Amino acid sequence: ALWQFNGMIKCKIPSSEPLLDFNNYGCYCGLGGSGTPVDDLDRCCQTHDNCYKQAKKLDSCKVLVDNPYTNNYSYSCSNNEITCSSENNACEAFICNCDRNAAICFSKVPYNKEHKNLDKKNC
Ligand SMILES: [Ca+2]
Repeated sequence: ALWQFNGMIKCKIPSSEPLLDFNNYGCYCGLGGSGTPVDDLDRCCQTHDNCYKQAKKLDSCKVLVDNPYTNNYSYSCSNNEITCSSENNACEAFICNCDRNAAICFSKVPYNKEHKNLDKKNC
């Protein structure tokens, strides 16, 4: 869910306030996501969005009637490293990995402030 994802970003980028810094960036970071990503950070978000669509196709998630946005997987942060819990079931594990990969991606790419709060007409 959102509370764990925001926690993961903070684990990798301890200087960030993710809800302020990563929401509404580019074409993908934020509600929706369409068009060509404007930069590598936006591609991180595009991959993440595609990860959630994929999770929705997993038999495990469908039979659990899961929502990736509300998924209650467990994770831990120590020394700025994220671990997804071994106790997670197949679907929760898939969502945790989507979130983990994105948080790492975010931490490895430049941030172009000119792409924050883009007009969607550029997407
Ligand atoms: Ca999105």
